[PDB]
Amino acid sequence: QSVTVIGLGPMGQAMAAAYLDRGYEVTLWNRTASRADALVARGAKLAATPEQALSANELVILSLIDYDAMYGVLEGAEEAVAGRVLVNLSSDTPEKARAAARRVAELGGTHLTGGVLSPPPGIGSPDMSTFYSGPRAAYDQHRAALEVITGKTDYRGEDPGLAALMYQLNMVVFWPAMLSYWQAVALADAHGLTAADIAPYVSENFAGMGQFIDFYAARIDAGNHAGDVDRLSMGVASMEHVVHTNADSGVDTAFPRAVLDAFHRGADAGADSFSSVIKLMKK
Amino acid sequence: QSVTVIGLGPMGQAMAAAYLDRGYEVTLWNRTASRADALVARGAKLAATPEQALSANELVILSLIDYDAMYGVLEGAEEAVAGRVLVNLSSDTPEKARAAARRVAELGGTHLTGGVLSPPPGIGSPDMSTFYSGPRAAYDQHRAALEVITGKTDYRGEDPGLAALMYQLNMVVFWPAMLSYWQAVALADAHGLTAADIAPYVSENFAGMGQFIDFYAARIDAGNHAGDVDRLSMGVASMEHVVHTNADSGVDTAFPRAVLDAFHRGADAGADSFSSVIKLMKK
Repeated sequence: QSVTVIGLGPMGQAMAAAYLDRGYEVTLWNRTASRADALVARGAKLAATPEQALSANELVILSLIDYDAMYGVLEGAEEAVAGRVLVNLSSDTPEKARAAARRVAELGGTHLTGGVLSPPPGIGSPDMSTFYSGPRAAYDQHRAALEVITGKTDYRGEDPGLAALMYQLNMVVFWPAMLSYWQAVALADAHGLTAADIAPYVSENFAGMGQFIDFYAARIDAGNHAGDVDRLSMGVASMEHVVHTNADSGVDTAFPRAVLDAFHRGADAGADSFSSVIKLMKK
Repeated sequence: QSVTVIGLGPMGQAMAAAYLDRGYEVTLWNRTASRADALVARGAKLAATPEQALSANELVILSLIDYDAMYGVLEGAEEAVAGRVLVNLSSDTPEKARAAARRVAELGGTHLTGGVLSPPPGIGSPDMSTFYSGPRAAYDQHRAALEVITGKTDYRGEDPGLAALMYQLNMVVFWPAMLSYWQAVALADAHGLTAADIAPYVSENFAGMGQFIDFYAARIDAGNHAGDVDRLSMGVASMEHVVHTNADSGVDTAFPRAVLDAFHRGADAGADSFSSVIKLMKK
C-alpha cells in the first residue's frame, strides 16, 4: 500500500528499504537529509518537513533515538497527528512510552509502542519479532504492514508501557549474557584459548539454560526457594572460585565479583536456593 | 568391574549408585558414615578408613568439597596412593588442581582433573558431560568407567588446570545468566507478570545467543572491534534504560548497574563495538 518512515538511522533506513522491496509507496523524513539519499534514488519520497511526512499516510513508522527526541518532530506538526496511527519503535522506558501515547491520543491520533528484537540486517526477515502494545484495533488494522518490519509481531496488551517492558526484559538478559561471554574470552585468553575455541561451549551453555529457567519459573511462582536440588552457599563458593581464577590469571574481576556480591548478599537472609535472592530484588 | 568413591555428598552418592546400577563392585568412604547407609544397604562396601578405600581399587573417584579437603583424606594414607588413578571431581581453581596433581604424582599415583557439568540426578545420563585434564594414558585406560559418571567425557589436555579452567568458564556464564533471569523475574513482577510468563521469552533469548557468540568470536580472534553492526555508546544507553526501568518500578538496580558500569567504563577508551571492553578485562 503506502507508508511513512521518520528517523533514518540504520534501523529506519532498513525499515524503508523493506517497505520499498514490498512495493510500498514510501514517504520519509530525517533531521539529516543526506541519510535519505540511497532511499530517494530507489524511489522513496523525501518530505521537506515532518508535517508533510505525517499527512502523506494514515500509518507513520517512527524510528528515532528515544521518546524525548519524538516531541521535537511533533513540535509544530500538531494537526497532522489527528486520525493517524503512530508506531513508535524508539527503544526507551515503559514510563516514557506511556507519556508518549498520552500526548498522541490528546492530538487525536493512536500510539502503538514497538520493541524490535532485530539488528538492521534482520529487518524484513520472516524469523524476526517485535513486541507491540497499545490500542488493539490499530494493531489489528495495520498488522500486515508491521510484518514488513519483522515477520513475527507479538501484541502484549493495551498498556503503552508493555512492549517497552518486554524490550527491557530482553536487554536485562542480553547485555549481561554478552558481557559474561566477554569475561569468558578474557579468562580463556590468559590460558592460550581463543574466542572460537570457547564459542561452542558458551553457545551450548546458553542453549541448555531454558531447562533451568522452566524448572525455576514453576518454583518461584509457587513461592518455593528450597534446598532440594541446590543451596545458595554452594553458589557463593562457586562464584568465589570464578573470582579467584580470574584474579589468579591477572584478568579483571569486576563482573564476577558483582555476581558474587549478589550471592554473598542474600546468604545474610538465605542459604536456601540461589533463587532466594529474588526476594531482595523485588520492590 | 570394581571402583572406589570417596566423598558422599549428593554428587558422590549419585556416582556410587550409577556404579552399583552398572554392576560395579563399589567400595566407599565419607567423614560422616551415616551418608553411606542407603548405598551399603544396596551392596556397596563401607571402608573404615581412607587407606582401605584407596587400596581396594586402581580407579579412585574423589567427590570432596574442594582440593583443600583432599589433603586431609590423604593425610596418613600416603602409600595407598602409589600405582592408583585418582579422579578429582571437586570443583575448585586451576591453580589448586595443579597443586593437587603435583602431590599425587610425587606419591606415585596419577591425577585426572574433572569438571562435571551435571547436577546429581543427571549423574549417569548419556547426555551429560565432564571435562577431563591430566595424563592422557590414565584418561584413555579408564574412559569407560568415567562414562558411568556422565555419558560424555571431554579430554582437554595434559595440564591439570585445564578441566578446572573449562569448569570455571562454564560458571562464568551460568551464574550471571541465572542472575539476569532473577533480575527479569523481579522486574516483570512489579508489572503483573509471573516467572512462567517470561520463561519462554528468556529461554528463546538464550537459545539465540550462540548466533551472536559465533559472530563475535571471529571478530575478537582477528582483533576487529568495529562499529559496522554495533556501537558501545548505544549499549551504554540501552543499559541506562534497563537501569531506569528497574529504578522506576522500585526494583533493585545492583546487577544492571554493574553491567552498565562495564559499558560506561570502556567508552572512556571506546565507542567502537561493545566487544571493545574485552581489552580492559584481559591481563
